[PDB]
Amino acid sequence: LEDAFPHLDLLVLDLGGDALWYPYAVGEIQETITGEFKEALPAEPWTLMPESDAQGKVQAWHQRTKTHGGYQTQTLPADDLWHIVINKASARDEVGISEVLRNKDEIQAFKQ
Amino acid sequence: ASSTPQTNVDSMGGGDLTFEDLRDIKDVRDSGGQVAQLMDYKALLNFGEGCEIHVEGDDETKQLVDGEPMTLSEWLEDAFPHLDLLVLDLGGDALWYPYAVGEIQETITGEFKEALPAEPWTLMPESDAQGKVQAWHQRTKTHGGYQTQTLPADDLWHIVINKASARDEVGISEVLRNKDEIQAFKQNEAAINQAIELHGFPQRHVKVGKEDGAPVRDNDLRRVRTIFDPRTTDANTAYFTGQDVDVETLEAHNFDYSAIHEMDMRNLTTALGLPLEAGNVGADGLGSGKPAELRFALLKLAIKANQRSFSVQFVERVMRPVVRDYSPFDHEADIRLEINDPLEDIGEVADLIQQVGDYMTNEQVAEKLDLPAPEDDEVADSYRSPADMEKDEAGV
Amino acid sequence: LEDAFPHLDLLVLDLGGDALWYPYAVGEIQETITGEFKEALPAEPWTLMPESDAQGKVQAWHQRTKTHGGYQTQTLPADDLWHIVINKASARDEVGISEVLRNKDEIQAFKQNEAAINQAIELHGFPQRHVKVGKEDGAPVRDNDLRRVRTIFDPRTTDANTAYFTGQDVDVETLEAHNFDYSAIHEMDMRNLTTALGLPLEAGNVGADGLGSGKPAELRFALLKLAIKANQRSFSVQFVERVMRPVVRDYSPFDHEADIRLEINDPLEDIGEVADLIQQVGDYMTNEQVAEKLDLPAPEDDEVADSYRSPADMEKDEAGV
Amino acid sequence: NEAAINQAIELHGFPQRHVKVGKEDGAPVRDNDLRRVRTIFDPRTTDANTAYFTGQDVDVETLEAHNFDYSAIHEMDMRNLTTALGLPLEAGNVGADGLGSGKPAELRFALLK
Amino acid sequence: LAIKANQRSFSVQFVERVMRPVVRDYSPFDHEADIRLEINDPLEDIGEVADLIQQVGDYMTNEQVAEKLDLPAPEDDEVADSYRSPADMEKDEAGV
Ligand SMILES: [Mg+2]
Repeated sequence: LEDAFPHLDLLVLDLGGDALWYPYAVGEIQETITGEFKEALPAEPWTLMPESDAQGKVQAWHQRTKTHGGYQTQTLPADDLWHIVINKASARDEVGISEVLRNKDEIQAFKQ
Repeated sequence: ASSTPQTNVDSMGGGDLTFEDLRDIKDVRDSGGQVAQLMDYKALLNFGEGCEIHVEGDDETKQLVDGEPMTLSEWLEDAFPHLDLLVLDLGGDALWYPYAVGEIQETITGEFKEALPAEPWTLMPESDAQGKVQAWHQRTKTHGGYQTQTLPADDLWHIVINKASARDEVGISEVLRNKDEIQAFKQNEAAINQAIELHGFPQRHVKVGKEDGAPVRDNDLRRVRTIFDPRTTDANTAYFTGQDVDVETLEAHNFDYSAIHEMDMRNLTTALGLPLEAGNVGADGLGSGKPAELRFALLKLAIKANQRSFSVQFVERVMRPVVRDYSPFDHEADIRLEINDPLEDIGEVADLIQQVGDYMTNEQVAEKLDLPAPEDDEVADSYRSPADMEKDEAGV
Repeated sequence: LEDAFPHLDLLVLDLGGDALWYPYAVGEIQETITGEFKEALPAEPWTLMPESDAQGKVQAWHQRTKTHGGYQTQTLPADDLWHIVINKASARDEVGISEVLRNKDEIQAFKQNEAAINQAIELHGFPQRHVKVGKEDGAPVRDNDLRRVRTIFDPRTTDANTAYFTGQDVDVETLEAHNFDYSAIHEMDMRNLTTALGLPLEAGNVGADGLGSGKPAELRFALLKLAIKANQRSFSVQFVERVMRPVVRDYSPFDHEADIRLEINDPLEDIGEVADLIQQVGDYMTNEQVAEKLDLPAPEDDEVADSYRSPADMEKDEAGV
Repeated sequence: NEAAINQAIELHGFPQRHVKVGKEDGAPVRDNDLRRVRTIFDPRTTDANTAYFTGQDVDVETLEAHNFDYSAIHEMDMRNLTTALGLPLEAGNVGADGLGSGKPAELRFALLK
Repeated sequence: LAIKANQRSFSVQFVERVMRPVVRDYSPFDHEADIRLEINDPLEDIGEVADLIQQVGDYMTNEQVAEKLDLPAPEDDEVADSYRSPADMEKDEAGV
């Protein structure tokens, strides 16, 4: 595991930072061409949103990204992404709460 | 005596709280700001330091679970791996809401999966003449409307920290209880913010014309507004005028918003049972000596009471049913869940162990010091240090 | 008894809390269907009141409880309930005093002064803007005229750095925040309430000069500890007599006339001070006395428990032997 | 003295609003006229950040909170009562200068014992 | 306390959703093993830990001392498992 995740300190700070700012940290598992493990690749959390079933489990991920003055869109299955939620509404919440959007009023009050 | 309560229990058939009231608790909890952070701090003090499972006579329980020897404690630790997270989630819910409520979940194979917390604002209990919960009524949002369902109380479990009485199976929300202090705080906060905008900053007043002189009209003031516009003014602008232009200041008008904040925070913290210090507010004479000892003692006593209430109900309503239904072990065993003291100082424990370690078995020392007890039973059971036994054994 | 009453810590806090709020704590003994002891079941003390004979002993219990928008009433014999009284008029009083009904005046005085402070902060804690329009002895200004001025100076649309341009006959005046010492009124109210309820002032998040240190502090905390002991002893005695001994008599093979004691722990005990004591005078204490003071299980071995020198010192001498 | 302090705090511990209507030596204002002014300045319906627009002949005066040392009166009352009942002053939640320390403290606690 | 709660929430989910799938899919090892990710305490004082080790080190195995002190554990198992200091074991082995 230490050989598989050599730079886990940096990854923990990146993902943990994302999960405090955003509702989730989210990313992929990447492979070498030979099919050995390359890395856990963090995705950009502002680009991705989850689609959930009736019991609140994430089934698909919807991505919007800027290119050439427009936006590309794609949908990805939940089967090959992974995600982490620090701030939850309830123990059943897989989508989570942004501390920024939660405290948006205090943030704008401060700035004003 | 008798096998049924012969005293009555003061509620059936109504004239206790609605789904709308349950969603008011949700709104306070998700609205953020200072109220939400204080009640989160309360949840962390009560439940955030984590857990430990004790079984009395645990070694006697040694049994092959699945071709491997386990004790009941070892089985329970495998059954509930993330009990620290569950304790904080359920404990937080039971402080905010009247209850924490949830299911038992099974793998398809029929082995135990988890105790699954439900969303407490979605569920309300239906109770009999003696106040026992017979059914649970759930309301949940989907597709711009509400689904409803009734579940029997036979396959849910629930935990109440805040009781009206020792017979109350429904409980009290601290948020709905202290709703007046919460709104009083929020209203005074809004009042201070609005007052700072109007009164915290000086404002320029330009008066044009001579007193008892020629009248100045609106179009005239438009040209003066252009000359004295704060938008285009810089720090070292100089003004040249005739005698009949007066530049006046609406001053910053003094009010002690700090004192109003301290009062609001004191009212709110005392109402929620936290010390004033949790609100980022200090007080004279209270920070030191026996005054400090008393207030931090009062806090630790409140934490112990909440912890014990939770421990007992969790063991009785979650763990014992799981041991009965999914385990080879005896469900009548002495299971205890202890929740750690958040304000424990290991330096004070270490001082105690130096002073009176000569009276403690090595396992009693290891328990206080939060370590695995010695592997060797005679070493665990003896009074002198394991290192002192080693140097004497090595000498011999 | 420990098996009969597993969660006695919770029961003690529930009943003891009730007996401080209410005149009494009251409840039933309950049986499993098989006839073994189930629990002591606290009743709701606001639902029950005692009926007493000429010598003040409770003969019957009268219960009133809400259901279906009305009240059920029933009478129960005193033979199968039990009750505990902390606050008494006299040592013959079996009915007791509510501290809340006793101190009702201080409670309502506190609440009224609190409400008054809150209302006074709303009116007087913040400056208010007073725009005065017209010349003194000038033309009169009417309500419709003031509506247009109100639009110019509206606090709702004003920002922090708004500038005002006027003729000479508009005056922007201020109702200042009018100073009153709400902090001192709060301290007085909290002092009155805490002293009435017997708590030290520090319990109310209020401090006081000269009281926080030295022999002044020692006295007030000693007074608090004495009050706690008295309440604890009263509860301990009555719980053993009215709950535990009947349970031992009716559901147990043991003798009910034994010396049962319930001790309730001291909330303000410092283990560091106990440890200091054990260093200084441990040479005069049996190992069981040390274990009791230090809140440990006593030694398993009787001669080790009964001896005066440390169990570790006995082990190193047995090891030397 | 306790009842006197309580009554005095209600009357004098809080500021009160005095709206004066009309010009001095001006037109007289009658009770029915003041009822409409009362409706405008009602402390019940007022909020903290209300603003007032008037002509020159409305004066919003304040009865200030009038200073008295109720703390000192309480200390005096408590000193009298505690000394009469033979308790130290500290039993009454009241402190005193110089008495909290040294041989002064030793004497009073010795007298109690 | 707030830091501990966030750390445990992250740790648990990272092991379950990232590490265990990787152990399953790309590794010869058993994915059902007891993996833990601990995230270090930012406000820990090593002086306080060193004070504690002086006072109650006589009750700690050498590996427990090494864990608290953020060192590699002793290479020799009986040295790691024993209670008295590795230096005290050495001076007794040397005396012998
Ligand atoms: Mg003219």
